[PDB]
Order: sequence, then C-alpha cells, then structure tokens
Amino acid sequence: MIQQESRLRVADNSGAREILTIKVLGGSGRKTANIGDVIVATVKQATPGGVVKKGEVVKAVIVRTKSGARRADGSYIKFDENAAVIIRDDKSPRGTRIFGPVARELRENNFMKIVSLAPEVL
Amino acid sequence: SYRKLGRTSSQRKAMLRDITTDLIINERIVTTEARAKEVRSTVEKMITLGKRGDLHARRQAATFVRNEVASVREEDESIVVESALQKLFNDLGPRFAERQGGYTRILKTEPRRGDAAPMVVIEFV
Amino acid sequence: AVPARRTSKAKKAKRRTHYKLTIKGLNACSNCGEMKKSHHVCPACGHYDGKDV
Amino acid sequence: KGILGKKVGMTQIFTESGELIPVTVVEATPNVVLQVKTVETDGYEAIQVGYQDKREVLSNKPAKGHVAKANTAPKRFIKEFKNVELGEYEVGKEIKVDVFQAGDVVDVTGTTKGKGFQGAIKRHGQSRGPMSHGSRYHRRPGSMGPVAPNRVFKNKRLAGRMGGDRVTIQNLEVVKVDVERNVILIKGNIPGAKKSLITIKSAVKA
Amino acid sequence: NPLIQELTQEQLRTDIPAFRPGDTVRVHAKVVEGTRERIQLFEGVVIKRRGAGISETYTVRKVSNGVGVERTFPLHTPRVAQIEVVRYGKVRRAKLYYLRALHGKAARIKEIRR
RNA sequence: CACCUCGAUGUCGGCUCGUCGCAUCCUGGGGCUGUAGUCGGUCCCAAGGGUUGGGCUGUUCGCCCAUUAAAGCGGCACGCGAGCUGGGUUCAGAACGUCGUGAGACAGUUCGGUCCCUAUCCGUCGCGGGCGUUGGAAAUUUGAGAGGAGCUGUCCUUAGUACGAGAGGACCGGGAUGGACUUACCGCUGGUGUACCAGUUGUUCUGCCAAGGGCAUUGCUGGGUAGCUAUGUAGGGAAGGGAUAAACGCUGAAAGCAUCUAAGUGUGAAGCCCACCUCAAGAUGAGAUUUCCCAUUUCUUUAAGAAAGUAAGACCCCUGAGAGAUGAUCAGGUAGAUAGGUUGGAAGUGGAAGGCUAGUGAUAGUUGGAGCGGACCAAUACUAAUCGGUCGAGGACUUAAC
RNA sequence: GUAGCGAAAUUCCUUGUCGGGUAAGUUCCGACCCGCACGAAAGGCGUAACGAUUUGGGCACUGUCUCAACGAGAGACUCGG
RNA sequence: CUCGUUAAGGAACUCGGCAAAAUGACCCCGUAACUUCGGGAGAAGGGGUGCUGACUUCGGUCAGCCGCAGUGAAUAGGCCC
RNA sequence: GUAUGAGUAGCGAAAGACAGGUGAGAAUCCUGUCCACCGUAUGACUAAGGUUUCCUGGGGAAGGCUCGUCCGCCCAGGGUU
RNA sequence: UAGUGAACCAGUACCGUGAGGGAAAGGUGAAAAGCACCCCGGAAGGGGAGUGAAAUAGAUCCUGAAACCGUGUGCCUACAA
Ligand SMILES: [K+]
Ligand SMILES: [K+]
Ligand SMILES: [K+]
Ligand SMILES: [K+]
Ligand SMILES: [K+]
Ligand SMILES: [K+]
Ligand SMILES: [K+]
Ligand SMILES: [K+]
Ligand SMILES: [K+]
Ligand SMILES: [K+]
Ligand SMILES: [K+]
Ligand SMILES: [K+]
Ligand SMILES: [K+]
Ligand SMILES: [K+]
Ligand SMILES: [K+]
Ligand SMILES: [K+]
Ligand SMILES: [K+]
Ligand SMILES: [K+]
Ligand SMILES: [K+]
Ligand SMILES: [K+]
Ligand SMILES: [K+]
Ligand SMILES: [K+]
Ligand SMILES: [K+]
Ligand SMILES: [K+]
Ligand SMILES: [K+]
Ligand SMILES: [K+]
Ligand SMILES: [Mg+2]
Ligand SMILES: [Mg+2]
Ligand SMILES: [Mg+2]
Ligand SMILES: [Mg+2]
Ligand SMILES: [Mg+2]
Ligand SMILES: [Mg+2]
Ligand SMILES: [Mg+2]
Ligand SMILES: [Mg+2]
Ligand SMILES: [Mg+2]
Ligand SMILES: [Mg+2]
Ligand SMILES: [Mg+2]
Ligand SMILES: [Mg+2]
Ligand SMILES: [Mg+2]
Ligand SMILES: [Mg+2]
Ligand SMILES: [Mg+2]
Ligand SMILES: [Mg+2]
Ligand SMILES: [Mg+2]
Ligand SMILES: [Mg+2]
Ligand SMILES: [Mg+2]
Ligand SMILES: [Mg+2]
Ligand SMILES: [Mg+2]
Ligand SMILES: [Mg+2]
Ligand SMILES: [Mg+2]
Ligand SMILES: [Mg+2]
Ligand SMILES: [Mg+2]
Ligand SMILES: [Mg+2]
Ligand SMILES: [Mg+2]
Ligand SMILES: [Mg+2]
Ligand SMILES: [Mg+2]
Ligand SMILES: [Mg+2]
Ligand SMILES: [Mg+2]
Ligand SMILES: [Mg+2]
Ligand SMILES: [Mg+2]
Ligand SMILES: [Mg+2]
Ligand SMILES: [Zn+2]
Repeated sequence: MIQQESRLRVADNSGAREILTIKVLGGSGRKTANIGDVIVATVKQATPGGVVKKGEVVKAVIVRTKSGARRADGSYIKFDENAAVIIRDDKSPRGTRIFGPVARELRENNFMKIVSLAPEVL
Repeated sequence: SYRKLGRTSSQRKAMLRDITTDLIINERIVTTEARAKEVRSTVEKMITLGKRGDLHARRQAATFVRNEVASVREEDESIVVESALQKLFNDLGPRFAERQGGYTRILKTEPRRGDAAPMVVIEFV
Repeated sequence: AVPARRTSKAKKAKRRTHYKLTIKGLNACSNCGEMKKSHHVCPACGHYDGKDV
Repeated sequence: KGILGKKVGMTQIFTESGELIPVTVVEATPNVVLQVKTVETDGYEAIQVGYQDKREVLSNKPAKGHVAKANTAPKRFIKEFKNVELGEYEVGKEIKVDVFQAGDVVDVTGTTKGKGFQGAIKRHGQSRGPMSHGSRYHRRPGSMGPVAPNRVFKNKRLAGRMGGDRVTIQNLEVVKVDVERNVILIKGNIPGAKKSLITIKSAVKA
Repeated sequence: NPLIQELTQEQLRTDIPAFRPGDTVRVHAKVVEGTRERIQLFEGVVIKRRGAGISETYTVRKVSNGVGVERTFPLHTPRVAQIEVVRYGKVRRAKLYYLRALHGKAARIKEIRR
C-alpha cells in the first residue's frame, strides 16, 4: 500500500536511489498503490553519476511492497521493503539493470522488459 | 464469556480467589447474584483439581486457593490445622469422586437492604 | 440549556405516567402457603422446592 | 427457484485448476410447501414454505392445524416465494437443495448481525474530527443543518441501533450442492449470524 | 463445525510431511505463465503455521538478492506439488516474526536432525 | 436607506454534516458550423450521479506542483462556534516605522494573550408501553405511501477500416479490467484481543529447596481463540419497458403550392414512471389469506348491560444469546441440551511439574508435541431453569342477495 | 544623515527582483538598494555563551493524518438509597 | 474523559509536528563550525551491559550457557542546521 | 412560602471479600481471617492554630452527601499533677 | 413584613482580620384540667380511653387564605395542529 509521500528504494541503476511518491496514477480519488501500479515520484537521493538526478520528477512502477500481493491460487507474497523502478512512458525501464527480486504480477501488467531483466521473479 | 463484576482484572481475580476459598472453607456462603454465578465455575474447577489429586493439580490449585485455615481439630493431644488447599484435596475431592460436575447449588434469597442487591446462597450439594 | 417554559401539572403528570413501580413473581409457597417470590426461598419458612434451607 | 436454509458458517474450497475461493455453508433440511396462494383465493400467486422442524411442545394448536394440510411436523420458519410456477408445487411437496445446480447464480437474503446502539462514525461511515490541535470534536455526527429551516431536515443521520436489517446479496454463485447433507456452498459471504435464517433464490438480474 | 469438517475432509491432502515453524522446507510450487505449467522451488525457513483444517496455511521466508521474501501457501493447496523438509531447526516459539529484523548470521537456526 | 435586534441576533477562514437553485464543469441527448477524420466552437434539452491530493499564505482568493471524465457557479444568518477549532480580526503587556511638546495614536507592522451552559419544548436518529383496527387468538401476507441506489476511466475488437494527399484516425456494435462510492461478512491477509500460553527483571509473601502468588502501565516482553474489525474478502449501480424534453420526422390542410400539427401517427436523454434494494395497513381508508377456541355461569334488563370462571393463546417468573442502554427480539424452562459444571476435542501457546541422564556449572537431552488451554466444537440432566400465578372470547345494527 | 546596516520587529507598492532550499515555498535563508517612513548611548553594527523567546529546514519518531479498529477503567445505562 | 495496542504509509495533519511517539541509567570509544579560548560538549555518531566457570594486576581477560530482548520491570536528555 | 427543571445532575482521586457477633433493623458498627494501599509517608514527634474535639458510659431527633446499632455528632460523668 | 434594628435572653445569632454590618422569631386553653390506662410500633407517630364547652384547641397548638401536593369521582378525552 504505497500512497503519496511514501518513500521507496529504486531497484535499478537509473541513478536514483530513493524516490518519494507524488501521485498514484489511475484514478481521481485513488489513495493507495500496490505492485504493478505506476506512480509519479521525485528523486530524493540519487547516485552522483547517474542518468536520473536528484529533484527530478519521474514515473515509476512498484516492483515489490511490504504488503505484497494475493495470488488467485490462495497464496500470498510479501517482501521486506518497498522498491520501484523508474520507467519511460512506454513502460520501458529508464535504467538497464534490475536489483533484487521482483513480483510476478508485473507480467500481466505488461512490464515484460523489467521482468526479463529481473534477477529473480516470484 | 465472563462477568467483570465491576472491578479491574487484578481486583476481580483477587475477589474470586477470596470467595472461592471462603466457599471451600465454609461450604455455604451468601453473596450477590453475579458473584455467585462466577464463583460456581471457579469453585467447581478447583474441585476438579482436587478430584484429579496428583501433585500437578495440587500446585495448579495452590496458584488460586488462598493460604487460609480451613479448620482446626485436636487429635492425639495435638492441634491439627488443615488449610483450604488441604481440605480440598483431602475432603472435597473424595466427597465428589462420583459426581460429574454440578457440585454447587445457588439459592435465591431476598434483596440486600443497603442496595437491594439480589442475594443468593451458594453451597455444595 | 435551561427549561424555556415551566412544565405544567398536566404535562408533568403525563411524563410520570410510566414512572411507576411493579410487583411480580408473587405466589403461594408450598410449605407454609404464605406468599413468596417464585424461584426464591420462602423467607418465612426458609423452604424451597419442598425442603428446608 | 428458491429454498430456505440455515447459515452454518464460512469455510473455503479448492475448485478445479486449484483456485481457492471462500464459501458460506448453508444447510437446508428439505422445506415443505405448506400453502399455495392463488389470484382467486388471495389475489396473487405464491407458495408458502416451511423449514426447520420444530418440537411439538414449542408449537400452537393454530400452528399445528395450519401445517396439518401439508401433513408434516411444525416448522420454525415460514416464508412465501413468488415468481414461481404454481403448477409445479402442491401442499405437502418437498423442496431439496438439489433444486440448485453448481454454477447457478442466486440472490441470498438474511438478517444482518446486530451491533446494538452505535455512533454515527460506525453506523453511517462518517468522518471523525481531528484528534489533536485543541480539537474537542472526535466522534460526533456533524452539524444538524442550516439555520433557516429552524428545524432539522429528515434523514439527518445520527447514532442508534445498528444491524438486524433484512439484506440481500445479489449474484452470488452456488459453488457446490451436497444433497445427502442438505448443504449448499455459496461463493462469498452472506448476511446474518450463524444459525440464522437464509433465503436462496434464483438471481432476478439474470 | 463438524459439518464443515465433513465437507472439507475430501479436499484435505494427505501427503503433507510433519514440519513445524523453524524448519527449512522446499516447496515445489506450480505456476502458469499461460498454458505452459512450471514448478518453481521456493526454499526457506517456515516462519508461521496458523489456522486449522482446510483453512490452515504456512509461511516460508527466504532472503534472495539481499531482499527478504515471504510466501504464504494454503497447507492443502493442489498447486503445491510437494513440501520437502530440508532441515529441522531448533526454535522456542510458534511464530518466528523476530527473524524479519535479523540479517545474515543473526538469523541462523541451529539444526536438530529429528 | 436605517425598518427588527445595543435589559447582546458571536464576527473571517477551516473542520463535521450536508441540503437546495441551474445561469451545466464531467457524464447523457440534439441543432448549426468557417463540422473531411481526430479534435473542436456555439447553442438547445438535461440537476440522476460525480465534480482531488498537495507547496505558500490565518487566510477567501490566487499562483504553483501532480493528477482527473470533470476538478461548475451560487443560496441556505457571506448554512453550520448551547457541533468543534481560534490561525486573523481585537482588550489589557512589550517593541519597530510614523505622527504628536505630551499623555498617547495609526495614515501601519511584530511577539504574547481565559471560546461558559447537566436539553424543558419542538425538531432529528433509534427503542418501548397504551389503545385502536368491532368475538378472542397464532402465523403468512398485498402495497397506499416512503426511503436507498443512480458516477465513471482505460484497454482489446470491429479496423489502421470510414475519412484524409499525408499526418493522423473514428461513428455504430461486441468484449476485458479498473478508480471512487457502497451493502454485507471474518474462510483468507492483517489489527485488537486486561480470567489463553510462554520468557523475563526487581522486590515481597507461601517456613526453606523446588514450585508459585502479590505489586511494579496487563511490570515488561513474544505470540494469540472467540467476538469486534479494514487496509481483508464477496457482491452492487446489469439488462429492459412506458410517457417525454430539445431535436427529427411521416401523413396532412388551413393557404391547389409549401408545411413535423390543426386532426391523425412515430422516433427520441445518465433525466420522469417502472425496473433493482429496503421500510411499510395507526394506509383511523386500520386491507387480505391459512389455522386455532366455542356460544359457559350469576345478576340486572331488553342493556352493543354488569362481573366471573375459563377455552385457543399470551404473559409474569426463571436459564440464556445469534439479541441487547432499559424495554424489546430471539433460543429454552425436566415433554429439557438454555446456561454452568463434567467428559472428549479444536484453536492457541510451545515441550509443564516430578523424575532420570550429561555437565564443575549455567543449562541441555529424555520421560513427552508435553503441559496448560476465556468466549470455539460434540456429548452428558451432575447444578439451576422447581412449585405456581395473572391475563385472556361467547361475538351490534340496517339493507341486498340466498 | 557620515560610518555602518537596509523589503528589516522598520518596505505601503509587495508574494519587490535575482539566487538557494521544495515536485510545487505570500513564510525562511543569501544578495540587490527607489530606505513609502534605518542610522549611531530613546545608541549603530557584530557577537561566543545562554533562552520553557520568535522563526525556517533536516534526521528520528510516531494514530497528527490517509482512515479508522480493538481493548481497559470512570461516568453515561438499569435497580436500591 | 483517562489509558494500552495497531496492518501499510510516515507530517500527506495543522496556523504551527499541538498532542503523542521517540531519546533517556552507567561504562568505553569518539566528537565539528565558531569562540570572549572558559566553552560549544552529555555536540554529533558509535560499542558494551544477563548468567556459569577459569584466571586475574581485582579492571579485566578467556571459555561456556540462555532468551525475541540482559540499566530484561520503575526511575532518568531527542538531536542537528 | 411553594413550584418547574426532576426523582434529573451530583453523592468529592484508591480494594475489598467472606465467617461470626450485636441489634427491631447491618454492604456501611464490632471480632476474626485473607487480600490490598502508604512507607523522605498515608509512619513517629512536635511549633502555630483550634479550644474539649481527649477518656468512660449511654443515644440515633438533627449533622454524616447512602446506611448506620456507628462518629471528631447529641446526653451524662471524668480527664491536663 | 407594622411600631425602635430589637414586644421573644438584640446590638444577640450570624458575617468580617478590623472598623463595621446586622437578622429571624408574639398568640393552646377560662383553668394544664398538657391526654392515667390499653393497643400497633424499637422509637417516632398513631388508634382507642379520658380532660375540656370545643382536641380538625395536643403544645409545628387561636383563626388557618393562596400558591403547591394528594385522595375519591359526576362529565369528557387515544385521526388530533
Ligand atoms: K445590538
Ligand atoms: K453548497
Ligand atoms: K455540438
Ligand atoms: K445533475
Ligand atoms: K495549507
Ligand atoms: K465556541
Ligand atoms: K444557538
Ligand atoms: K417550543
Ligand atoms: K516473584
Ligand atoms: K503485597
Ligand atoms: K391491520
Ligand atoms: K532594502
Ligand atoms: K521604515
Ligand atoms: K537563538
Ligand atoms: K525564554
Ligand atoms: K493511539
Ligand atoms: K494524510
Ligand atoms: K501555513
Ligand atoms: K550543538
Ligand atoms: K545479547
Ligand atoms: K538524561
Ligand atoms: K426548588
Ligand atoms: K420537580
Ligand atoms: K455508642
Ligand atoms: K380551635
Ligand atoms: K380532580
Ligand atoms: Mg496489576
Ligand atoms: Mg478524512
Ligand atoms: Mg418553519
Ligand atoms: Mg426616517
Ligand atoms: Mg433579552
Ligand atoms: Mg437550462
Ligand atoms: Mg514541508
Ligand atoms: Mg456564516
Ligand atoms: Mg449555532
Ligand atoms: Mg517626536
Ligand atoms: Mg508563551
Ligand atoms: Mg478475519
Ligand atoms: Mg476463526
Ligand atoms: Mg526459590
Ligand atoms: Mg506497595
Ligand atoms: Mg523576501
Ligand atoms: Mg530607531
Ligand atoms: Mg541619540
Ligand atoms: Mg539596544
Ligand atoms: Mg500504525
Ligand atoms: Mg502541509
Ligand atoms: Mg491540508
Ligand atoms: Mg510537543
Ligand atoms: Mg529498564
Ligand atoms: Mg432531563
Ligand atoms: Mg467518597
Ligand atoms: Mg519517594
Ligand atoms: Mg472519641
Ligand atoms: Mg462514645
Ligand atoms: Mg443519614
Ligand atoms: Mg376547626
Ligand atoms: Mg391552628
Ligand atoms: Mg386521517
Ligand atoms: Mg377519537
Ligand atoms: Zn413458605
């Protein structure tokens, strides 16, 4: 459950390290975002030499959350942290490498490139 | 569920232990409606421990029953003092060895003058 | 808030309509025949369900 | 199609393909058609149905006489079903859970659990006032309206008794039917506490 | 409750091994990326067992790529081909929630070889 | 302007709660277009629903950030302070600029500065009692009327088709999945869970060891049943009728023509009446059906008379919860599983005590998934629902028919 | 009207302009100086230490909030006084 | 009203982080700009703490043991620009 | 003087339980047992102040925010070397 | 409720540190003949029996108004603004 002002780690190498949520896209009054949702965020801490830089407004997709996802088979998955990946408008990740595991929910959301780059999918 | 009897948790536990031990000692006491309807379960569970009779049940009961003098007799020119716990496991357990629960009865009596609190008599069958 | 207007005798009596006592559960005792509350020990003879207590 | 049952409780079931779905277990001892109402005798068409056999000591001579037509024991619950084919029913006829097949879409009616006296926040999902910043307005029902009417408009929702209302859930699914046990498994949850009366009917929307 | 037990007795599985929280288990979980079906092995310590009957569930925790992950499975789900008890650990409580805060060496569990 | 209020009508903004108007912000229908298509512009009909989260500022407003289908405009004492706040206006303190010879003051700023009231009446939200509904009762019911709900995105397909030189790119139709809202419920994920389990500190008590109790926020700490719960789960605003708004007609004269209208006849909107959900015969117009009881006794007066036993039935009283402020509702009262206990389980906790074994010891292993186990489940009349009492009909008249 | 300071507890115009901070800053910080209407003992400027002083930012922290849920006690509620 | 707990988020609340939360004892390491050279300073930021043996220069050290957690409860600064 | 509000607000920080006794009458007085509270005090002395409130035996009109068989209250005796 | 504040143990009770301020409160019956005795009750208070011309003159005592409270019932009242 990611909402405005919520801070997430960046699970790629685009340059941003920690981002802050500005909006939860997809609804007028939408409050919370979970895995596979796209958010507008700000880079509150960036790698010194990265492409994306501090204070830049960017879109990202939540790739794992502390409150995770419920699968149709009755199972659940939960991660130890909230991490997102900065993406272009076409869902292609801004960075080139993904760090840490990623949830399988991104496949049906059609983040195929992110899923392929992920070192592990659960 | 259980009644709060208008007390905090610790105070309610202390009052229940007192009244349960009093009923063990006397075998007949007068209290209010709610107090009797709670003391019945507690005292019957104590008697269940007494029926079991083993050391483990004795210690469990000791956690609850107070350390009072159930009675005193004079035997062999010696004063023998029997505690509430000793009376339980020596007299009440053997007494009810046959009954399957329902060791106590509650008789409704007239309301108390000071409060009109419904009074009852609780005793062993 | 305070009573804007005093309450008249008629309205006062109307409100107290339901402010009355009741007596219920009285019936003859088996042992002595005096009136007793049902499910209670007959205070006079101290008998209940045909036995002294 | 309709039947009366008892809300046994809630559990879950694995369907084909291994999906896990929550189900409500509703038991329906075969109901008995106690009376048939027609346009001629009553002005409308419906069938009265009884359920949950009742001990004789708990019934009245009028109640026993009423069920005497159906030639069965006294019933605890009696309800009328409309929008059915009177030709297919007659006094004394039985209705069993096998009326519904798995995958049928039904409407389930019950009596919501009673919450007793409840404040506006819980009862109507209203917003609280701030809990700090000097606020002395936490769980109150808001303003009562404008000055001009010199009154409070009706439907100004306030605290009061909550629950215990007749509620219908539409378009539930009959996950399974066990005729031997007189049980219907309905996907989801339905109003009412365990052992309460439940009314299953074929979904009107369909 | 007895009626519910009878209804769900059929779907209760039987090949469930004897494991308790604190033991390392490998779960052969079935997944579908479409028509094709595949088995993914989720190996980790059992952090939690709760519920009863058909409703019983268990949670398995593993640290993958420096991020902790927990998967909760129904105990009688057919989507899990097999549960395999890799090791028996020694724990003193039913719920190992404290493991979430621990990292690496701190989170190690002593084996017992039941 | 000075008509009510100065023996007091609290004054901005915000919060809680909304309600209403349409001069309509989105969604719906349509005309015109300098409407190719996608977009639009303007106008007409339309108030059913919806119409945001932040940075700054006491702010309204406004600017900005990011979204949205849209981020409407207004009334209700610039709605709402016996509902809240008190940041500002504005008391007394103090200071700056300024004015004054001065006390002081604003043609201005800045820091700090007591928000009282137990609801009588109406009104509003819930719940009972009385009587009525024309013999007395137990159930099931129709619906006069009333309330609730009413929103909408994106994607796929039709189809890169129609249109277009290309760029670009549909109408109509058919699917999938969301946002917000909302009705329920605890099987799942979690929360809580002060008479559940365990660890542990200090001190004190049970004479001591061992084992426990008391107090320390429930001493603290880790879990957690029932119940109550959302962020959890399931469902809903689906389809379709009838009369219409603007608009478009068909036929058709007045007026040989023309003409949607005068007669006649039709299409047509998230709107109106239904449809869906809920309440509902105190609907004094008190409705309807099924079933039960039976025409008793005494005295007055022909009385729709009076009282007194009852019948069907209900209640008092008592055991209770799925109910509950109290009433009430519902489950029961030995024709008994209503509660308590007992017995057996379950959740839950996590390996009791007493032994044994190893170790110098802390402690570990074993006896043994043990012990304990509020509300959960199933049996069991062992305990208590005993014994009893109160109330409760005999059914008017007139006129059709039979 | 010198030095010094200056949109200041003083700047109405004013949210002055520029720079910093923020995704966005009428507040805040640095600078500029057309000082409406600073200025040298009704002291000017600066200043370590100090402040239940006023002001802005950051970490930590959280039911302050999204958005409320449960539990304990007292009153409320029923009965007697 | 007083009090305990709270999923995910963590000031988005609000005039204002008001209130609450958080820090808190001792021991060791370490500690900035600036400064009136005293301070700033308990800056900051870290580590240790229970129990049982062995040895000690008596403060430690080593070895082992247990728990989620050792100033295991109560009492004790939030910090920085 | 008596109403209304109204048999309503309130009954002034916290633990009591049972057995026995007394008595016309007992949750409230006495005895007993356990429990609980304070313990740099809620303990022991004292100055001021109060001025008989001290003790014994009676009483339950009024006072005691309930009750009271009881009292720092009322009645009668006595008490400060 | 007049008449001195004070017809009565009044400059008192009471209020205030003090100066000072400052009340309320008359009536049995001719005569106490002030209800022996009995009954209910622990008492209080009643019912008899007595005193008295009168006790609804019984010490809250001449008369005994109204507000206010209550009992009994001749009439009306649960579709009414
Ligand atoms: K005025
Ligand atoms: K409005
Ligand atoms: K148009
Ligand atoms: K509208
Ligand atoms: K703001
Ligand atoms: K106010
Ligand atoms: K007002
Ligand atoms: K009024
Ligand atoms: K201890
Ligand atoms: K103690
Ligand atoms: K009726
Ligand atoms: K300047
Ligand atoms: K100036
Ligand atoms: K300062
Ligand atoms: K200060
Ligand atoms: K809280
Ligand atoms: K918020
Ligand atoms: K502000
Ligand atoms: K510092
Ligand atoms: K440690
Ligand atoms: K400190
Ligand atoms: K008065
Ligand atoms: K009154
Ligand atoms: K005495
Ligand atoms: K007289
Ligand atoms: K009268
Ligand atoms: Mg305690
Ligand atoms: Mg809100
Ligand atoms: Mg009006
Ligand atoms: Mg004039
Ligand atoms: Mg006035
Ligand atoms: Mg219009
Ligand atoms: Mg900020
Ligand atoms: Mg206003
Ligand atoms: Mg007002
Ligand atoms: Mg001057
Ligand atoms: Mg201050
Ligand atoms: Mg649940
Ligand atoms: Mg459950
Ligand atoms: Mg010991
Ligand atoms: Mg103590
Ligand atoms: Mg500026
Ligand atoms: Mg000056
Ligand atoms: Mg000078
Ligand atoms: Mg100076
Ligand atoms: Mg939280
Ligand atoms: Mg803010
Ligand atoms: Mg805001
Ligand atoms: Mg604070
Ligand atoms: Mg500590
Ligand atoms: Mg009142
Ligand atoms: Mg008191
Ligand atoms: Mg102290
Ligand atoms: Mg004395
Ligand atoms: Mg005395
Ligand atoms: Mg008294
Ligand atoms: Mg007279
Ligand atoms: Mg007189
Ligand atoms: Mg009418
Ligand atoms: Mg009438
Ligand atoms: Zn008797």
